[PDB]
Amino acid sequence: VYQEPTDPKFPQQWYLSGVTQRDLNVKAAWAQGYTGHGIVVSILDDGIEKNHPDLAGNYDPGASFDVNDQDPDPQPRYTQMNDNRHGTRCAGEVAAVANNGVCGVGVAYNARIGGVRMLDGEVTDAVEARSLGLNPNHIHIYSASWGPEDDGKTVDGPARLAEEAFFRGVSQGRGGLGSIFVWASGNGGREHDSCNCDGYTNSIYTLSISSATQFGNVPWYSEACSSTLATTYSSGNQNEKQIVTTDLRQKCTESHTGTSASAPLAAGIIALTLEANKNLTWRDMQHLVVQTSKPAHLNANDWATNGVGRKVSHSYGYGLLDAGAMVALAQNWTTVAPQRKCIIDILTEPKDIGKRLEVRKTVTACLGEPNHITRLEHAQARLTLSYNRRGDLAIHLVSPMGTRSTLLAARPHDYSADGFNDWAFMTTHSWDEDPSGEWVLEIENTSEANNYGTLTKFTLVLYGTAS
Amino acid sequence: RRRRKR
Ligand SMILES: [Ca+2]
Ligand SMILES: [Ca+2]
Ligand SMILES: [Ca+2]
Ligand SMILES: [Cl-]
Ligand code: NA
Ligand code: NA
Ligand code: NA
Repeated sequence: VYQEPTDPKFPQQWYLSGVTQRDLNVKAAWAQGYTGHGIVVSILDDGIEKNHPDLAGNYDPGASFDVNDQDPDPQPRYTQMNDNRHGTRCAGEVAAVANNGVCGVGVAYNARIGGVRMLDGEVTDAVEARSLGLNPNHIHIYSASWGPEDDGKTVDGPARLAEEAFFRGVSQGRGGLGSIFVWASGNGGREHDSCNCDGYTNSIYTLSISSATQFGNVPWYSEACSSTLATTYSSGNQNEKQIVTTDLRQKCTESHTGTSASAPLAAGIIALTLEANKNLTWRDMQHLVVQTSKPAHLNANDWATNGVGRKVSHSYGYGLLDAGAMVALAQNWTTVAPQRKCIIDILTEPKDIGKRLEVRKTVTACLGEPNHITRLEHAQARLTLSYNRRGDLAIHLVSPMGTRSTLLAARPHDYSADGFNDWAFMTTHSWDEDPSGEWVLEIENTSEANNYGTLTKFTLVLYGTAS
Repeated sequence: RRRRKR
């Protein structure tokens, strides 16, 4: 019979297990025999305390580098305010050592863990590319709890070198099966930020992860958008418990918070899943998340049922990760067919937006051709438009099966007159639907002001298979 | 105003 860990703070790790069912069902994976042995995870952040008493036994120098100072040692820089504690807190969530009388345990407490020191300095395109592309035939899973500013007025994503690093990773990384990139969806809730305005979370090559509070609510910092895939627990109000992990200066903390704590927990659960089937591709892993995640008892006002009967929300994606279900379904999973891509240029002429614009188009989804798609994965609406105040726009897209995705909600702080320049808004909400038929795009002015602009390009890009 | 934030 499985014996659960004896670490002193393990009883406070409410999100791992318990009899209440408000947990990620991690103990059920442990009891099936999966604890992370043989899997390598790298934390891309401000450094990792490699000599920490709850990390030293799992530390892997092959998964580590210091891009800020150009050396192999990722030790954080010590300061009076402990500014560089962030990466060490994230690492302990994944792979803190078990049964050693220190702090708590990681989700994958027998995995190997490294860190890339890259946030303690100016974060250029080259700095990002060198970190995402580190040792891609040794590191299996990359975790990133950082991104563009969450001020509610920024539109930004990976530049050329960083985008090239994503494509190289999913194509040639992990022996051709593809690197796994896990991303925190953002902390911009108080600013009414949208995570579709962040190109890292909006990318098809990352698994974007949101947060839920202990009592099952949408936290104050949460950002809603259609590109989010799933959810893990994190912090909420001061009556709700928080995350337990390793802290700087060889300490233990019980107050790790925010979107930053959600992505590491997802990375650990994905590490358990890879141990259960090391042949899973980067796309296999997203299929498993979609099928096994759990909406039950997460509170939101926008839960909707999509074309294949699955519940989906802009705050939570397909719901909470379920580690026991992930490892069980992985063991006999059949690899998906190669990915197809069908490009449909919608507009014949530019269209004035005015107060409201609706664009309807019936598509065949490349019928008769080698890239015919009957089983959708991701879909993008790539839009070029001008407008006088960007944050007054709201944008929706409806699939032929009737699923309505919010591509952009109103952003009160976004005063920009710069519009969108071929920006690829992405939705996960129509996964496994047939994309043949009528699609509808809606753009509307949500304010009483007399705003003006023009839509000049709309490309619908479909990804998926025909089996 | 950093390009990227924790
Ligand atoms: Ca160093
Ligand atoms: Ca421990
Ligand atoms: Ca954001
Ligand atoms: Cl592509
Ligand atoms: Na490949
Ligand atoms: Na993503
Ligand atoms: Na149809």
